[PDB]
Amino acid sequence: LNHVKKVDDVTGEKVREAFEQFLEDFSVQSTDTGEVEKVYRAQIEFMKIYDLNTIYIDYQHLSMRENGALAMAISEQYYRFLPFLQKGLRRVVRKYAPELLNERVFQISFFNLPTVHRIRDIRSEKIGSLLSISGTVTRTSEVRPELYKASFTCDMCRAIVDNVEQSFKYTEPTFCPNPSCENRAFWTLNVTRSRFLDWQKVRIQENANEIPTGSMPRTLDVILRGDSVERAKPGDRCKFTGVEIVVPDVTQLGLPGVKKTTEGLNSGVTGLRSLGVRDLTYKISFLACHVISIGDQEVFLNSLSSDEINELKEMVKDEHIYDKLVRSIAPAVFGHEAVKKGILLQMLGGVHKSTVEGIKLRGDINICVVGDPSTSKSQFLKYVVGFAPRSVYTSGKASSAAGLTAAVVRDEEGGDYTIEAGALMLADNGICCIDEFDKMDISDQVAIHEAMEQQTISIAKAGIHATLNARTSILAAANPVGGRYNRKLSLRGNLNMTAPIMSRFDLFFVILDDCNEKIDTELASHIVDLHMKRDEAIEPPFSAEQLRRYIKYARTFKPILTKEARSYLVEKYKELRKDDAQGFSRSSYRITVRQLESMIRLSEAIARANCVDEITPSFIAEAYDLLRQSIIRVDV
Amino acid sequence: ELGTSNLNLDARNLLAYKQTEDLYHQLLNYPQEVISIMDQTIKDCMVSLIVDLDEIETKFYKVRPYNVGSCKGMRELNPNDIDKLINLKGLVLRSTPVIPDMKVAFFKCNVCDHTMAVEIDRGVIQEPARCERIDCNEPNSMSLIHNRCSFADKQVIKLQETPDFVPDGQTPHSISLCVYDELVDSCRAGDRIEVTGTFRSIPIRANSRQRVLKSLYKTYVDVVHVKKVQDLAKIREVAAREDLYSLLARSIAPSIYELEDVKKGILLQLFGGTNKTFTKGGRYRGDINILLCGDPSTSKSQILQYVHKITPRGVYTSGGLTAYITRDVDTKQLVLESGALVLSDGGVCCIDEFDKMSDSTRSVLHEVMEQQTISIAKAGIITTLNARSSILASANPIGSRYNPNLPVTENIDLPPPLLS
DNA sequence: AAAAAAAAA
Ligand SMILES: Nc1ncnc2c1ncn2[C@@H]1O[C@H](COP(=O)(O)OP(=O)(O)O)[C@@H](O)[C@H]1O
Ligand SMILES: Nc1ncnc2c1ncn2[C@@H]1O[C@H](COP(=O)(O)OP(=O)(O)O)[C@@H](O)[C@H]1O
Ligand SMILES: [Zn+2]
Ligand SMILES: [Zn+2]
Repeated sequence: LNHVKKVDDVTGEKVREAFEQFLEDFSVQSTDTGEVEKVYRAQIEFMKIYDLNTIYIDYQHLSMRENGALAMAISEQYYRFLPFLQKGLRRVVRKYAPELLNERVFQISFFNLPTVHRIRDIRSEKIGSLLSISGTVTRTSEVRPELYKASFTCDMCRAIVDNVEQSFKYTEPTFCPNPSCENRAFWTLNVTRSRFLDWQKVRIQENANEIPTGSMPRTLDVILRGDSVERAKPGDRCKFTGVEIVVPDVTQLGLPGVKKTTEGLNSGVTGLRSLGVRDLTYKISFLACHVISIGDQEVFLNSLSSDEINELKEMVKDEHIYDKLVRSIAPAVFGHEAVKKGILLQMLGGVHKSTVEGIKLRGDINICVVGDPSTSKSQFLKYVVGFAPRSVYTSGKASSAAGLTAAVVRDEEGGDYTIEAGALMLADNGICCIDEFDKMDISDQVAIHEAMEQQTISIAKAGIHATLNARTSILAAANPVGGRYNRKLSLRGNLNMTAPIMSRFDLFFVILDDCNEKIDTELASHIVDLHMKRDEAIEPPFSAEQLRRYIKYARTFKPILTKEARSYLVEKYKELRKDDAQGFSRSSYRITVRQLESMIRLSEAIARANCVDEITPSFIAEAYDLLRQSIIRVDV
Repeated sequence: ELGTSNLNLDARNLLAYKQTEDLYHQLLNYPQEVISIMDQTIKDCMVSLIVDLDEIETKFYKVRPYNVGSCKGMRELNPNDIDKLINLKGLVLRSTPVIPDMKVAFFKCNVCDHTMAVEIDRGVIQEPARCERIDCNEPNSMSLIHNRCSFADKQVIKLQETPDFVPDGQTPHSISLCVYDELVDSCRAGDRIEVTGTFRSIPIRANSRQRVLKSLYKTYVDVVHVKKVQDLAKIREVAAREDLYSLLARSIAPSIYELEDVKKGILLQLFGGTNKTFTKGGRYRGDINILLCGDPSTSKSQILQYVHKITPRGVYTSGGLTAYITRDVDTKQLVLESGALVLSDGGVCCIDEFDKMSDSTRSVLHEVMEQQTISIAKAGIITTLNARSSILASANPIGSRYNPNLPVTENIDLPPPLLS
């Protein structure tokens, strides 16, 4: 009736004016060629051309604008001045891009804060203030929709009341603008008229670094909103930027629904209308707005740059790439050229094809390494773990019940019946590096030769059945029985592995140590030089980044086979089948069709290395030489 | 000249004066009023003594009286001692997160968007039934704002009596504690502290739906005091001594006879090597690991205890040692807990009875020495943790004696690679 | 709180 003008919070208006001012005319320069950038204008152009809704603001760029008269004024009372900043942002956007509004929830994320606080340093005096915290995320929740702006219908008169801001409880309106009506009845929520937003709650705790003694870690609850959902996976150490808030107990608050800890003594507050005779308590929770973590060939060509063009063209147009390439793999290790070439060939990989009726053909290379103790066999494993993406290091004997493939776990009288993923499952589309292959157990020893050839794992236990994908490229190491490789015997005599497992592998490398005085002195000298003198000054022909660029460029090629290649391949397979069978009967059986498929895969990989769409019989000859020297070794 | 705000005050010095002992007795009877008037007096005394007036108007002043009376235990607390100062010694069992406490309310007239600040007292808040603006003067337009108020940080500490008060194998008792402001997080689990504070009683709500109260009052203690239970020039003087090696080696074990070489080795591994993480080659191990073997007549556990207590950081365990997801006991939540090996980052991890190591845990060691980084994949949590720890273990031969004729491998019953 | 079925050591 009175229609009294509302109080004008001029401080909010002033901070909003300054905010829109440095949004419109920041005018910072980045480089010499970048005279005037207008970084936020470019950001608004990006939201025009990609239909985005969130904006990112650097705290340092905000820091020097009006010094602490603006930066501190926003940081301290962030909750107080948030709607004013929203109004200013809406004003400038609709001044520069009205069609972008087609009315939408704009979000602002501040980043690059001067300092980060520990969980144990959280205190109540910072409520409503911008802050940054870090910890280990241990649990997330489903992405549930959240009511943000509700629209209501007055049932007895069918009037529309909308834009009702919500709070920690579901709130209905309190009046009906219709003069003849007086909102005696309640309202019906209009679902198709309301606007929802994403909501996810995560839990964090203190790292093992900060926590003293044997005390228990401190836990906190963080709530995400908007585009920052599913951005903090469990187990990852992340840094959160947001505003301190406090949440009461909604149960004591009025709700349509029905209604350490036993000691009480909580800070209860009573005396309100809606509480009646109930006491209200509070708990500290954190609201976040920015999360970061601290722990086709044409598509690749689209990422264009001067170096991208020049370096890749030089690497392609060179004439001795291969000769250099193997020299650039694991510069730390000394010797073992063929092991390096084999690892490079494994890392390139082979083409994967499927038949017309749904039969799958294996397109990966498996390599085993056998040698006497201490001849630098684990160094290759560690290097390939540290270089190849999505790689996992694993021991032959696993302490967990998952072992190598998978396992089923259920709670005692619990309805979980869930599976846990083994190293092979985690290594999907990657390289699995098992060490000490000899002491595997029977279950894994028989699951592996199904996981390798068929690329799948199947299980049926206690009412749950599934077929898991295990598309992996395996690399393994082992030690001969008796410690040292006996040159008199063969691979089967020395190793304790079963015959079917050997056929699974595609290549073998046997490396020995000796007591020669000329070799050990060089080995010791090279170890010492890397240890003290040139700990960073090794000389590889190509850098790691160049290696990764060339590998990712070569992975985008699928070689084919020509007529002469097929004829040479069938001749080679016939020769390899014939000559080995001439030795003895019922004692030599090592060549199957898998060997021919391995030849095809290795030829395809070698063709990929040289970046050629076709295959030359020289590649077939090289692959045959590799597989034959795999049999020369077993003879010697 | 420091700018802090903190006073210490002993009762015995307060007792030594004849007029003050009357104030002593009155402090015993009425703690809160005496403390408040004392703080006001000190607030006046700062200005009375400076005669910058700017740093004073921002800070408050508080006292921390102590040694008022002898320490009393939970086994003798009569109701005659309610609202009186007593001193307690005990061991902290568990802490709680900071509990916000209401001090100032913030209301808003939603119709006219007008705000007012309301003070509270005794927790109970008198809500205003109408907005002060008579221009609108509506009764139901007043709504509370939760996140624009002011709060204080309350924390509850659980305390147990010292074991010396139980002579006949009875069970200890637990007394709740309360702290404010600077006393938050001043104590952790397992800490032995002594506190000074007043006694209190409070009714129990029983049923939260009604206004019925139990005839028994819970007891808790509010405290204002806690206590627990250029040298580099001297280094180089010692560091210039020629035979410092022998003296330093023999200083670790004063009671152990002979065994000089093993003492030198243990001291040197306590000194530790260097660590480097050059990019193109990867990190190299800097830890030193030593194993001890012999018949159980050598006092080899004494050396383990010596090194455990001498070293800055280290965990002494036996033959579980690594991180595992645990179900929290008092609170129904899930917490990730680190093991003994992780807790010894940069120190010496002591292992006793290494032979009876089971079989599942041994592989874990096979993972922690060659890579010094243990990973876990359970309950949807995949991560890697750093250990970078040194191992020093002892083992016993199979049988009453170690026969010299038989080689070492058979007698200890350990895998050849792990020993290697 | 006590009986009974299932996978892994
Ligand atoms: N450049 C190198 N050349 C030869 N040997 C090396 C080199 N770098 C490290 N080594 C040695 O090789 C060993 C690698 O371990 P590994 O070959 O698995 O033997 P083991 O099975 O006994 O661990 C390391 O102990 C290291 O001493
Ligand atoms: N040289 C020694 N000097 C002092 N005490 C010794 C010596 N040798 C043995 N002892 C005593 O004998 C005991 C040997 O026990 P020990 O072999 O350490 O048990 P464990 O089986 O735990 O290793 C010690 O408790 C120690 O008191
Ligand atoms: Zn109506
Ligand atoms: Zn009003």
